[PDB]
Amino acid sequence: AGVIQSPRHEVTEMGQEVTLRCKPISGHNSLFWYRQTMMRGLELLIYFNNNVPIDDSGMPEDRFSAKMPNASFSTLKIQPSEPRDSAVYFCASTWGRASTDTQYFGPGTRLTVLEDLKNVFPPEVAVFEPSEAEISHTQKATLVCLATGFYPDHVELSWWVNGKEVHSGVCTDPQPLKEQPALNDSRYALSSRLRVSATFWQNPRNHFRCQVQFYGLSENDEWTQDRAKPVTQIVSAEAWGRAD
Amino acid sequence: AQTVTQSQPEMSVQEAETVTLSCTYDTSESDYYLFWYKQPPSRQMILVIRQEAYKQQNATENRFSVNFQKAAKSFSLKISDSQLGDAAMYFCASSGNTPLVFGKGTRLSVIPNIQNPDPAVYQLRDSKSSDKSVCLFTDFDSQTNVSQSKDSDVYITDKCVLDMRSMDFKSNSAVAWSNKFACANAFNNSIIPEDTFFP
Repeated sequence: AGVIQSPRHEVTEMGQEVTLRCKPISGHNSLFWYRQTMMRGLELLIYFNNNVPIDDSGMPEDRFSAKMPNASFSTLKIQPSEPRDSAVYFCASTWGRASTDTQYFGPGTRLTVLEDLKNVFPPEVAVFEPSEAEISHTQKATLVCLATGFYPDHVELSWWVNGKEVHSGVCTDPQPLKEQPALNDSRYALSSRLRVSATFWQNPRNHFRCQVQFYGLSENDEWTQDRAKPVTQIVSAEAWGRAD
Repeated sequence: AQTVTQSQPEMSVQEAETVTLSCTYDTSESDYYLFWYKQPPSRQMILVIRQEAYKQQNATENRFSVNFQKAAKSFSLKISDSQLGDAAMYFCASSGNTPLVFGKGTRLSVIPNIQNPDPAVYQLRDSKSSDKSVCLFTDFDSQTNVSQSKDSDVYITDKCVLDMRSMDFKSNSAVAWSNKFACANAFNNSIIPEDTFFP
């Protein structure tokens, strides 16, 4: 349908070669590569038209190369990668008949290049059942989820009520917290809330699950530590309804 | 000479009230386009509005409207009857020698109107433990400043507004936890409403 980017998340060690791939919209002829951070904003890197580069002045002097082998595929290689490469990389495409054509944006790839993988941890997920004072006082029931101790910040939290994903009545922190607020290595914590009516929580036939998708190491990566290798995984916590 | 300046980097608006997001530009080519892009927390870029240089200033009563001052090279974005779904980052963009030049953005936050505030600090307990605890500050008014922690071992999240999507209900919520700590003392560095409920 829209502009496709692969991968979506990437967590890798420095020195590795990072390959980002984009597929423009069918029929589109210009393709743009952007970068986003908080300090520099939306930064044009390079953009093509009919598979020919038009402006690559935004490309760094070293380690960044991009090419478009055919009309529906472009790549952007970072070799070798560095920690400062960590950003959200966007690919956009237009019809390519005018410089003023509307740009459609893909979902973007969040790339985190680490110094080393010694500090990577998956999250621990705990669900906290609604206060009975809150049920008594407001006739509503708030569930709280805590995803704690993960690094880096590549987590996606989601609530699943009765096997199906819900979005209403759910507020999760826009930004996580540093457990050690004075460390570059510091692992993160993240909280969520799912508030339902007292009637819905007190039905023991309702199933609540807090799901946290973590993005970490891959198959190619290696592990020289006697703790569980922090691969990409999904850590869940769940609770059943309680009438009393 | 293709610039886009969004000087106010953060903006707030009361729910259902009107906010104007500023943008000024400089260009060289007299044939340019102007854009507004919305970026929700998903990081997806969605085009809000799009204007052409040598066309009129619209006589449009849509919820998302534009104020185009070509002589002043200004390009406001007006949002009427603001909703909580409007809370996102907004980028003003130019289209000249470079097809798209972005401004540095404006984080717009939409304050929910809480008309039935029931400030309370509750204690929840773990489904599989019920010995590791959390404290939930909830249902306070939207002007309440809940601030971060001071202890190195107590963690306080900022407030979060949820929309139950039924009964037009909204509620603010902040979480605090610490393995050490009691709920009656968790948010006492934030100015708590006088009528806050401690069961």
